[PDB]
Amino acid sequence: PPPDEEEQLLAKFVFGDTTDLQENLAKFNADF
Amino acid sequence: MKIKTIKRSADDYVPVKSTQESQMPRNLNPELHPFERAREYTKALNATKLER
Amino acid sequence: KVQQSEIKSSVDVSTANKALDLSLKEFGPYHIKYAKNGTHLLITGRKGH
Amino acid sequence: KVENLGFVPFEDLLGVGHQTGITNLIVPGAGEANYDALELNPFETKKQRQEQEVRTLLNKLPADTITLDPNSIGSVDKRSSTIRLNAKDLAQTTMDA
Amino acid sequence: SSLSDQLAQVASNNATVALDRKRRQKLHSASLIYNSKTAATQDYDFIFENASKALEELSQIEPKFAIFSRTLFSESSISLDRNVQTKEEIKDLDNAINAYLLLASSKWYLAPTLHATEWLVRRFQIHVKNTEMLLLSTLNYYQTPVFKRILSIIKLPPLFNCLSNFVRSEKPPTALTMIKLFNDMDFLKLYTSYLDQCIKHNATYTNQLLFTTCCFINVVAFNSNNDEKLNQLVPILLEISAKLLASKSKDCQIAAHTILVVFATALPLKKTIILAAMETILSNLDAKEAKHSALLTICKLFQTLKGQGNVDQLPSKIFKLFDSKFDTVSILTFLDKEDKPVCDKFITSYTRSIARYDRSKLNIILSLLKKIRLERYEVRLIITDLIYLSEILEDKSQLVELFEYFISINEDLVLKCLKSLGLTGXXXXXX
Repeated sequence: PPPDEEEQLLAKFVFGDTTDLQENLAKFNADF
Repeated sequence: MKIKTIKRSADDYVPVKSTQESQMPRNLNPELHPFERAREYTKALNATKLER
Repeated sequence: KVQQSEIKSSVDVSTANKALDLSLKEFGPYHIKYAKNGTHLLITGRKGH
Repeated sequence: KVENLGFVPFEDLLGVGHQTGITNLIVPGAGEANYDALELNPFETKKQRQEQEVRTLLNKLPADTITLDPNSIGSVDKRSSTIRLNAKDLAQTTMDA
Repeated sequence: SSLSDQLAQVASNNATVALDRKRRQKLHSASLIYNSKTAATQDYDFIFENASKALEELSQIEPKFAIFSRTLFSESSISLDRNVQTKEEIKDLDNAINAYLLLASSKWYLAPTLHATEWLVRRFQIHVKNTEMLLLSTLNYYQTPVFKRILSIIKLPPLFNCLSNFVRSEKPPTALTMIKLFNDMDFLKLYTSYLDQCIKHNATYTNQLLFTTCCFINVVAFNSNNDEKLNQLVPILLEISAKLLASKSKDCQIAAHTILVVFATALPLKKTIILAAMETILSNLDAKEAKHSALLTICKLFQTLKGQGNVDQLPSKIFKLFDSKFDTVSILTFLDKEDKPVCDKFITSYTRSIARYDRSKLNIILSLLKKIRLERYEVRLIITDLIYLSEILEDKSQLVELFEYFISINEDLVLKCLKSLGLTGXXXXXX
């Protein structure tokens, strides 16, 4: 039973997930 | 290498505001509170001294 | 075989900075007694400190 | 040559006392991560401390209390009988005498 | 060493982790906008409510901040602290903050920007942890009160120790104390890294580049006495002028021209170094407003250096680069201006390269000599090359017209150098 992305997005806010932000913070490095 | 330590994070315990009371973390383990019957006897003896 | 040189790289900067390596050469072997809560430290130099 | 070693009670470090000074080696799992705020606070202000030492002075344990087991401080005297004694049973003990 | 000096090293490391409520009181009272009492009695979400309104206003102004809504100003960026995260990700947090400050160094005269950076001060402790890039970003606004506010919040690094008397000062820092900051040898290299990162991220504007030129010119002028110090200062401001010339903007080219003129006027350089100064100016010059400034800079750079071979022939690589980037009509209309700057050494070095390389257009030097007034030895070196041109070129009558001007004015000079090389009567036979 894999999860939907909607309940995945709801899980990330309700568990205090910082892995999504840390991946989104190291993604950009002089993108201009 | 699965290495991880005690991350206190300094934000749950000491509050951000200067108006909030400090939070009170609580571990009810018997080992962390050593003297049970001895200490409650002294609370009982001080209660009888206070009521007199 | 895990050493303190590579623990400090993989441990968060709170307890990394708490890894206090002092250097008090001029006195004897220092005796350590922390307080009952981990907030204050007491050194006892064998000569004078 | 190390002189003594002592752990920080609520973080995970051991403080090793050597001849040239103090080192703190990091360990993963020495200290407990759930401290009790009514006994020992790493984050204690001045007004919380000076109330607590007065309160601990009120709640101090007398020096007679130190025995092999702290659970044996509110118990019954061992040389007494395990069962209690009635006034009828005391007079029956007088009938033994 | 001793004990207490090691403790200040620990105290400087752990000046951002809150241990007591007093330490939280003395760290949360750092406030860009609110006062000390209001800063101590407000929560992280209340700052973030104004922060999300601030960055939404900034995303309306320029859409480069739409990235920072999802990485630094997300609602997940509240619970995390710098002092709970390890070293492999605090470097990513550092340059993300540095990328924001570079993209928001221009936008500082607007109250939405000050509200946006206020939460970055409080939530990510940038007034203690990374104090350098914050102070470099706002350094051009030192007259403004927001710099006086920033000094009242920040803890100064050892390099900005000249501003140590201007923290919590009712008078703002002045022009003289900013040059005394920039007179430090190491601080010029740090601003070089700031400027190179500024050019690479393509956000360079007028006001910070006007101020950087206003301090780079003064730090050469304040070090004009010590020749040893300007020797030590040569590889910084030339590397800056190399990177500033490499920018494609309309502003960095003129700002690199301002550095290259006054530095060479205060310090004569080797000919090959100023020859490289020609090719770097001449390479990426396409702005219309910067073409007039570039011609005056090459004019001033040629008259700075003195020596034998000062006004000799340019290389053919530089000459054809100058022919493409500057028409002969364009430099003639530049000489038409009645201000008429000192282009004497450049023109006689230009026309010797004209007589050597193209060997076809001698009507320009007829118009060049009539326009400019030249000195004695520069005219002698022109006539000597045109005499050498008379030997080898299949002599058209415009060469006779050019020497007809040369005998119309100062005919003893052309007669004397003809006695040096050849016969006076042989000139009419050869032309």
